[PDB]
Amino acid sequence: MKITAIHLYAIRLPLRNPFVISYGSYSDMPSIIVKMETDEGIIGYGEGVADDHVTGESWESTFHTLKHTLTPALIGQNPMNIEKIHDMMDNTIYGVPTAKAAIDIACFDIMGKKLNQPVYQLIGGRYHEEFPVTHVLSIADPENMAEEAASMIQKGYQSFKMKVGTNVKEDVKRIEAVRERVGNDIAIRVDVNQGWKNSANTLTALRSLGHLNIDWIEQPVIADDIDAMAHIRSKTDLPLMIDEGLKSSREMRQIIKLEAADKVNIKLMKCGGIYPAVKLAHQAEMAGIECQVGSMVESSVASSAGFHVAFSKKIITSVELTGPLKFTKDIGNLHYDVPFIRLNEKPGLGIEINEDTLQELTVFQDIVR
Amino acid sequence: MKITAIHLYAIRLPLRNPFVISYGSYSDMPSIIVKMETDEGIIGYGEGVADDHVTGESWESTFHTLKHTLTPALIGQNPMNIEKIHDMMDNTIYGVPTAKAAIDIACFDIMGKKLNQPVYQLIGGRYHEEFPVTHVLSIADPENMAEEAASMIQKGYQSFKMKVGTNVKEDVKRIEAVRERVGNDIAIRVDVNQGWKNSANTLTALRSLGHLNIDWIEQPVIADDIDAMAHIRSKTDLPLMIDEGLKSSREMRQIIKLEAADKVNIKLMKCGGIYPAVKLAHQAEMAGIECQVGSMVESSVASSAGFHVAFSKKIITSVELTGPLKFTKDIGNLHYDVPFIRLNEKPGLGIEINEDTLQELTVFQDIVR
Amino acid sequence: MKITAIHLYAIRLPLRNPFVISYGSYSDMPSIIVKMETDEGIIGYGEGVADDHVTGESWESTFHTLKHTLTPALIGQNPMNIEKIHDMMDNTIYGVPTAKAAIDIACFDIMGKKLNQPVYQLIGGRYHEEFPVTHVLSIADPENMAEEAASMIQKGYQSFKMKVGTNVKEDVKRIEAVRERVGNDIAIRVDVNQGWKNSANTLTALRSLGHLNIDWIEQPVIADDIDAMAHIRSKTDLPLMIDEGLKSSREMRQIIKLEAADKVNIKLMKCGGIYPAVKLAHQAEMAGIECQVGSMVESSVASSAGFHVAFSKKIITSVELTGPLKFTKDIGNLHYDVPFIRLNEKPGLGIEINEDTLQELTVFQDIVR
Amino acid sequence: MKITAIHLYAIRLPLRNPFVISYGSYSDMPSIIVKMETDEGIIGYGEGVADDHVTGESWESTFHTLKHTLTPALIGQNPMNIEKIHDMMDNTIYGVPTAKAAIDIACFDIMGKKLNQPVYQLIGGRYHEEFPVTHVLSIADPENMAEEAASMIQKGYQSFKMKVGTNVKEDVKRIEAVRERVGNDIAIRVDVNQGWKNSANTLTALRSLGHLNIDWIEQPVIADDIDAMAHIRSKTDLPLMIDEGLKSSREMRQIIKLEAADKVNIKLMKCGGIYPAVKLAHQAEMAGIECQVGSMVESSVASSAGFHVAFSKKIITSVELTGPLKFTKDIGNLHYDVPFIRLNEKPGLGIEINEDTLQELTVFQDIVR
Ligand SMILES: [Mg+2]
Ligand SMILES: [Mg+2]
Ligand SMILES: [Mg+2]
Ligand SMILES: [Mg+2]
Repeated sequence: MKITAIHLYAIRLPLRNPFVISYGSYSDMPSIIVKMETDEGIIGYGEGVADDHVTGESWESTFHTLKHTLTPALIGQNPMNIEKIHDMMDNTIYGVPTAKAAIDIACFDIMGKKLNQPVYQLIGGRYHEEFPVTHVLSIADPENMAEEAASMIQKGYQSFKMKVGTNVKEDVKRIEAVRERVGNDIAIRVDVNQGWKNSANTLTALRSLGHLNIDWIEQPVIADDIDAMAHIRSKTDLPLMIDEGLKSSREMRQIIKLEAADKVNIKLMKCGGIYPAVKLAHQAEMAGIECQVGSMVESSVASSAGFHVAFSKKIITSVELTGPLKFTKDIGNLHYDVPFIRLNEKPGLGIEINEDTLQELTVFQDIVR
Repeated sequence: MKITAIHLYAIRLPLRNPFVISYGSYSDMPSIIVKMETDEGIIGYGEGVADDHVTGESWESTFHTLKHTLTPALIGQNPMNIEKIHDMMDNTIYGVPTAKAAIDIACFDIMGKKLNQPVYQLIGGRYHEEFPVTHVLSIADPENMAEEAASMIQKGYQSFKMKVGTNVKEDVKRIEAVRERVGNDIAIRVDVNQGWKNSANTLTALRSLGHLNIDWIEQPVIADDIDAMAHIRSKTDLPLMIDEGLKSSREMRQIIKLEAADKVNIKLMKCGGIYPAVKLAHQAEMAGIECQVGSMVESSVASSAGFHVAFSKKIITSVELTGPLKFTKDIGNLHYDVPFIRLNEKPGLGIEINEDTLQELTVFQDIVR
Repeated sequence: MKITAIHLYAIRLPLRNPFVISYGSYSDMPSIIVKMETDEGIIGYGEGVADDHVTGESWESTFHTLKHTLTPALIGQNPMNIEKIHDMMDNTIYGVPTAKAAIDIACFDIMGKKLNQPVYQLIGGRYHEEFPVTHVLSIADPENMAEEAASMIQKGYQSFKMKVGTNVKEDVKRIEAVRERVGNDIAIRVDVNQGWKNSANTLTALRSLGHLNIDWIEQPVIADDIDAMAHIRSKTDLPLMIDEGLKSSREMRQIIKLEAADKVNIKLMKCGGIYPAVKLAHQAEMAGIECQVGSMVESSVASSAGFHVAFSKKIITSVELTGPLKFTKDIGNLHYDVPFIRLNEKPGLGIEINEDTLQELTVFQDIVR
Repeated sequence: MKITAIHLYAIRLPLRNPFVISYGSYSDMPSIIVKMETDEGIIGYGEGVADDHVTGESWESTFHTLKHTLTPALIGQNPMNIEKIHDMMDNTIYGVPTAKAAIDIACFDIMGKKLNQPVYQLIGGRYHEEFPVTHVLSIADPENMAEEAASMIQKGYQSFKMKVGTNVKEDVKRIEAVRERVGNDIAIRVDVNQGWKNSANTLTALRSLGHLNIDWIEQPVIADDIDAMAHIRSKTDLPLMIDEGLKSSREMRQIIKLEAADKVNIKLMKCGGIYPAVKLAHQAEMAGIECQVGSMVESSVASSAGFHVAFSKKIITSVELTGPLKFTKDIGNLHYDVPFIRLNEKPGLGIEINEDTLQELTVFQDIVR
């Protein structure tokens, strides 16, 4: 098989409400979509949604490194040889995981369609039947968050994720707020997106959260400080999860060596797609580190890609890909049986792309052959 | 898909000459072959060749743990879900990698045949085109080994592996013997199969081998002593490879933590097959540890299984599966283009089993449904 | 002071001869030039030359992250507050050191012009009077390199840098070749640009280079493996320098902690400019790690920026910015008194930009206000 | 530019009230002032206030090492080359940070005046707009301290620093005293100036201070024991700050290596001035250690010098230079907008020296040319 052409679509996925986190507010979500054509007529879709604050890739920058750097080197290349495809990309350019993920995903889509089989079947088979979905509450006021949780509660939701990290004294204020508001049977996990910066602030915050029964604290310090994470872990009994601090096997190695975390948040956009994500899961498994497959706010394309990885691995015990249900328009149709996700048995990503929706969301595009 | 029956064949592969190593001599090679039947009529072949001295599994013991423990729990199970298949096996019994490998291989064979694709395509695609084959010289006298190398030299062979480990003063005697005999362009690697026992003996031996230009020393100390391996590595500039010291991710973790080796020898029979072997490769990759896929003396069935793993991974840079060309009868037809191995494009293991040869080599058998 | 506009020029600097290294060959050098305008009429020039293989930034990608991400956030911002400028950039996007360097340099140019003083005066004053220039010999055949050195020898050159890393047995072949060719008074340093990959290969190579009197070995293993670097350093007496393995303070911290190197190669394009480079020098100083300011093949703009950092710091003992003398056309006029570099006393970068040359080299451009 | 002469003034700054700490009581504050003259008519002021108990420098000793050792070697030297100036001083004499600070400050004053720009503009630009000022309560009785805080409370003050360290059982007595007295919104930090000596006493004291909500504990053990500091940090969740334990990069390196502190108190008098202080800030930044610029009780001269460093660095988050507002007479006019400090835009230290006040406070003097 040979790649004959690659279409690049710089689109914008509309959000029902502004997504608010520690380092920024989002009114919508820019994304790069790729359509990969092969000499065998089989086509695959991939997606790259860049987060400037995490991987240093932007919407426009990703579009262009795909256009001028990665795609030209991929024409004529075989999408069935995933290891080879990644070797070529890594050799032509270092890093740029989001751009590489977009290509990786399309290759697996093509692979699955070609073998008339869902992606998870190409990376280990199906292991999970379903995963519960947890509702992420954007940074809001103590009662505005306690309330948004009250609503989702009466819709089946069993667990929530509170985004905090503006001010320790305030973030705490919001926690017991929703904890009290939802009883003591609703699971609660908190993500501070580096908001507490260092171990001193973090440890101070944690002493005020021991009675609230939090499942785990996610990335409390700045991404680059894995050392701080290990120091925190040495003085607290609250499970710790690393997110921005983990991108590729490079930091995975450090996390294992320093025993910096109880769990890691793997995101296709941080490591370069399905294949690299599988490698991370295998690495985390060796050290008994539990994994989660999270994501940037992504369309059905990347989201399903993430679920396929999740559904195929026993070490992946939680999932956080809810972009498709935050947008008012999606170019794909990944179906959620809220409060659960179950994958169908369809080939490739098991998704259908609405050409009309894609085209109306496209701000600019190009084709490379 | 569902497993409907599993046939177990306890066979014996005849050897052209006695295979001699540090802890034993072999006149032939006992092996367990498995034929897996599915409700879809698709059949797969797997193989388990036990080495009592390495994994504590024997020919008969493997046959029986397969018959009474593993196979009954696998009937009705789906061979397409490799992760699930291994989860079931691990849950019913700990360890027993050789027995599990036999089942793992048959599942991949079925998977490949089902998707009309070679195994390597299911675990990363094709990465390598070919690998050079190195000739293993069994433990013999200084001139008997120097000679056997002289022969293979004039047949294309570019690299050899000397099996040593009876007596340091003697093993050394054999090395310069063949080194001198073959010039200084022929690659030479030495495997002592734990023969030197500890770091003191090993370090003494190594000082007498610095001028001979050896590619690497393989497993010089007793398997369980990873610490000794790291100590040796701290005081020598000769690359070190761990073989018997590595079986599953359990020791891989220790090897990475202690920086005990430059390279590892992965064998499907030590870790439980293709899937576990792929996980080891990914783990070794995180630490920059080069991998080799070696083997016990195996028929075409396990041997091809090993090659499929090797051919799909950039981190695997050398290969050592030469059983098919040491036997006078093989139940399979894996083709070697000595001094190279190249895999064909056929589905599954890309091999054909000669029922007649299988049956004449079978000493006893059973079927489980 | 306020930034009123920023012009972006995607140019291409023509090379007299192809620049060859371990991971690629260059016929010319793509670069992004920035012209920063202020409400006070003072203008500054900056430059960003991306190396896809090191920081994962490309020519086009850098142009765009500058255009759509960094520059819009900088309009109205004060270029005199360098710490503030960097805070703004880091807050809007993570990494992207080459793009940030382009802006950093223009700000210092403006700062120097504004205070009618050379850049080095704004970062510690002048410390060095001059630095010797060493000639870099691109990867060639053993005698083609021995020869190119013979030539430069009779032009004043006192030290050379051999680019190697294709094959250990070959790279070595080239070393004694030029060493023998130039006597034993000519300094020789070797850069393998990750070519030997790991410590095993590296240590093997090093034993064959002990008699050649090499000043230091530069980045012998893959960038991400700082651990391998420390392991190598524990078993060799040859000074080691880290290049690609060092980008920002993030790896500097690791290098210090693990004692992975004797010296580091700081490049404005890897850390984000003059200010971050000064911080690295201060950090390296705390651990007694000697520094060198090297570079990507850059025009007079970034090259002088690098020299200003070098000339102001006692801890920086060698310099490697020779792009201006490899090009057949330069947009600036940095003057080299081969075999030495001395900086003038002119304000800012102390350079003059030839508008005509800039414009003829520009492939595409834009302006942001 | 060239230094033509250096005037040394041994003065005494009168204190409104006796300053009491763990290891001594002060009725006034001896200080050494330097006036540096250049061939360009530009003059700069510097200051050195020695603390015998911290750096082993005394009022008279500093005056003389300046007179007979440092100044003679500086005549004819260029004050614009700060890196060079420090190299010369370090080469002529080791340590003596207070004496060197006095010279360092005058050089920056001259530099700023020469470039008609404030000092902070020469070391990174302006980053901060203002810093809150915290009121330091000298060692007194439990109610005498609770009271002094009650007063300052009704003057805008938002945070206080309690000097303790005479007796654990007593020091604690004073803490809840003022904590109770000022409510739970007033920030409180405690400095024991080595008073608890070791980790045993310290850890015992800390268990009795967990409920009082202290921002951080400063230097609880003897200066030289960085190990004790790390041990304490391993068993407490209270942020720890090192003061006397930190002087130059020498101990900064140790603090980073052993993870001995959450924050450090940088003082120009302990490291040799503005330039060395900036280097410490950059070093602390690499490890994510927060910095504070504190001081000995200093006049407007050194105090402004300290603020210029503070205002230019994001890593410096708190400030403690309140000498100008403890004296009844100051030779300078640094203006405080209690409870805040904001620096003006004037060149150099942005201060004016009252010759008459200087002269009446001078006990003895000399001039060196
Ligand atoms: Mg997160
Ligand atoms: Mg072996
Ligand atoms: Mg280099
Ligand atoms: Mg203090």
